[PDB]
Amino acid sequence: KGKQWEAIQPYFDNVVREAKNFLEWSPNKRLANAVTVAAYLTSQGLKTNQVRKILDMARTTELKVKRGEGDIKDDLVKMRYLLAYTVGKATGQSKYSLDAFHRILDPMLEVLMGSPKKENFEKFYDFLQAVVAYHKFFGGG
Amino acid sequence: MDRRFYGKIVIKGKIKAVTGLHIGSQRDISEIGGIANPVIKDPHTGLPYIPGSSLKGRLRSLFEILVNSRLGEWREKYPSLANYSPGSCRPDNQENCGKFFNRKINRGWIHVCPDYETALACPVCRLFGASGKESNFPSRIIVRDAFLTKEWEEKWRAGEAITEAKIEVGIDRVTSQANPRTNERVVAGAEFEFEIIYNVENTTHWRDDIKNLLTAMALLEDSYLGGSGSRGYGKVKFIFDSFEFRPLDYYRTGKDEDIVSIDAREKSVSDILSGFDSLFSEVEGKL
Amino acid sequence: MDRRFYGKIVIKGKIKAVTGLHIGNPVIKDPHTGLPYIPGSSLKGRLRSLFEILVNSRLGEWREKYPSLANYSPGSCRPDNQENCGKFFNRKINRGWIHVCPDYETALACPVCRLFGASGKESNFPSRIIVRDAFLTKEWEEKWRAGEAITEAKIEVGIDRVTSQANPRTNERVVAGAEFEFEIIYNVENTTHWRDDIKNLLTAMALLEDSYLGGSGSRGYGKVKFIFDSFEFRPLDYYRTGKDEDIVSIDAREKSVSDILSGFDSLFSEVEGKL
Amino acid sequence: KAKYLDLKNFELALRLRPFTIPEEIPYARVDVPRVVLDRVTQDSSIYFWEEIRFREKSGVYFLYSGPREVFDGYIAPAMRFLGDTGIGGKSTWGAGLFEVEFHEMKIDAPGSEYSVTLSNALPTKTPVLWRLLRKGGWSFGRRKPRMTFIAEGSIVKNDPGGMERLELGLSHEVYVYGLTFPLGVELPEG
RNA sequence: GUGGAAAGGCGGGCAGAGGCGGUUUGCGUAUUG
Ligand SMILES: [Zn+2]
Ligand SMILES: [Zn+2]
Repeated sequence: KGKQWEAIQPYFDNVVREAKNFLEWSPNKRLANAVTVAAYLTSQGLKTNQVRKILDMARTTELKVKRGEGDIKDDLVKMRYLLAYTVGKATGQSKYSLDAFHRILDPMLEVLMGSPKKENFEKFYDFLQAVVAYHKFFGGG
Repeated sequence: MDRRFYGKIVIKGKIKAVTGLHIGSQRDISEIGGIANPVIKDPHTGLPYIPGSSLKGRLRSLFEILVNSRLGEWREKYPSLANYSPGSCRPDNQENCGKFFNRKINRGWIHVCPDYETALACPVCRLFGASGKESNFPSRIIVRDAFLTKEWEEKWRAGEAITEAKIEVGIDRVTSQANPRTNERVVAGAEFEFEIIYNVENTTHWRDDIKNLLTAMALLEDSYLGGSGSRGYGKVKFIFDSFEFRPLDYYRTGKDEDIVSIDAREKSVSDILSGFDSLFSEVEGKL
Repeated sequence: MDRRFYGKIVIKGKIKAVTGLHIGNPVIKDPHTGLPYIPGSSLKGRLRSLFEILVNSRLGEWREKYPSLANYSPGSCRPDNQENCGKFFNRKINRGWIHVCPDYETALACPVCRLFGASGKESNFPSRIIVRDAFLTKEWEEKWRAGEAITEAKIEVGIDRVTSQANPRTNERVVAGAEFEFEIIYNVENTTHWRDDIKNLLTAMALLEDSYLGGSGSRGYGKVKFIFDSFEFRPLDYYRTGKDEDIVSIDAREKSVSDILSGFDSLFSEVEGKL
Repeated sequence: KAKYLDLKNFELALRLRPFTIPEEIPYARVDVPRVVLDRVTQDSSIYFWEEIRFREKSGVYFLYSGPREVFDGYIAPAMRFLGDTGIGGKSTWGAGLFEVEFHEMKIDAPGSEYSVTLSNALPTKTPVLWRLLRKGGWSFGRRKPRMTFIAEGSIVKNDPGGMERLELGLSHEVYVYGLTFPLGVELPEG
């Protein structure tokens, strides 16, 4: 239960920052780790309604990667500070749950400003939806 | 027996979603994070749109009911309404009962005349269409899918939103238990360009068949267009761009001789107002 | 069975707030224009909840006139987990109890569910009123343009008793005096009983002028004041000729309680000849 | 069980070497359902239909061996006219149409008196080993009688084949190509 | 001197019905530098 939330998180955090770039591995590794990402976010609450502004921000320019623009500067600006605004507006017991979710995406966003636009952000957006999907399967939404 | 062709009255215009418009279709197609009640959006642009089935169906279902009420006196105006009585076939499982709503789709009852000869005189199915075993009267109107106007394309380019997330809740009368939910609806005030083509097949009965289309539209402006609707989510309003006749001599030659009616700043009730003999007067010269 | 249509009684008017209103900490606003607005569900789901509570006390007086009130005792299914039983509030939505008659012919006989609509398992009776959203009026559209603030803010506090620990927050309310424009269309389907539903809808409105409209309400966040403008009828012949053959009912300076009271039967007199 | 061999593997079986079949066949005989609709009542009338559907790179070819002044004078005009009206089938639905390119192609034949035929044989004397084939054509709306051609890959010894003119009640006589296309082969004992 | 010729996979069908952003919490009290 929560004893799995203490061990598996501290097994995964040194593996998290050591692969800080979003183009780490396009093979079976980034999906195998992503289940373990939602495995220590399972024991926390992790409500999605505060993330709905961030995910729709990821949604509205996902079409704009697809022959809309070749610039994800204005979008990825808006994703960085609002995700800091997530603990920047919502604190409390949901803050200790949302600090551990902060430390995975913030190494990957700073790649995406200087990254390719057709590439390396799809490799982020596929890791985006791998965190959400299993989180519905372990019992959270 | 005897299907002819004389032209196509094309009704060009702009549907103005006065209240939040909601249609709704499938979600989660290779996609995880949504609001789980998305209005149908076409995949190439990712913008919402009003379909043709959602407009032809709601123009139909508001014109079964008008006929179902005045079924008694229109048997002289229109034959083959003497096969019918006001009511549903629901209490006894019959595909042809005495009542009006006769055809079972899956579990619901929708009026469709069973034959070509029966539907030729019926006011509903002569316009919107019909079906049967071996007889099969096909439609006359082509209601096409409506997309956003030249202006509202650019408000998606400039950065303005097009869908809003409204939170509604349910409440117990006793314990005040809040039961919330979210809806994706079109932002109120967006504007879609529709087009309704009327295939003129008989010059005997087009005046009493354009008037029926402007009766089903003039009810739709007082009713809602899809969605939750009874709680505000419809309220749609037709803004007519141009009526155009598109005659038979247009299609062979290519001359711009198509008869254009004047519908600049008129309501849908103002076309059917006394003046329908004056708006479509020059169509009588071509017959 | 047998859905029909004679016309659509249109109830235009203007909702006035003599005291400041709240919906829901911002009041929700129209995105394309920026203005706050009173929704549809907060005005149809508020009248239903001030009419299911009114019907709950009176199940002896309406049962002689309405069938399918004998099928319920005045009560609640909140302690006892049963769907359709003697208690009057029968549907557990997810966790809330809302009175919905579970059939067509129960809702055809029900006084609430023939008007505010009713779901069901293979019955699904649909409503007879459609309540539209209320934006600002065209004279109050221009105070937003003139900078006269259509809204305001409000700082309360929550006093913990012992340490006198002040715990303030900032409510955001519509300013008192701002006036909207509502819309209720009654879909006249059965000529046998529409004398009821017009005197029965105004019943739910009249309790609302004594109660609150959205927000907290027990602290000042209500005070609806329905300023009616004109009933019209819109017959079936209105949608074929397009004339002005809609019978105007004069209520330019009359109240919700001033229509339901003496003065009713002369106003709706020409509609009865039109049935 | 196989029906076709590759150009590398067809040369090996002429000399009776061990060889290999292809793994995938290029075309796929699929059957598409079509419909027949009356003009007044839009009432359906289904009928099936089936045709060869080729892949993206693939296609069909055939061979020619003879004097090039007969090639460029006759065939190379005809294969440009037949690129715009099809080789049979419902060629008003764009079925038999193609585009043409010509090439040179080399098959080594061992010198021996037996020979496989790369076309329909229609022999004058009885062949050695033959897979038989019955087909008949349609010249200008007139049915042709079924003829006993031999399928491709049968073994004749010193047989030139023939063409049989047919009457069919047309203004001109109608020939049926059955001239053999001999390439040498080594036969076993029988 | 073509296993050919002619042949619309389509006529009818509103993702719809029901649902309050909600309930409590007094811009205040405590003492001095
Ligand atoms: Zn009919
Ligand atoms: Zn009820």
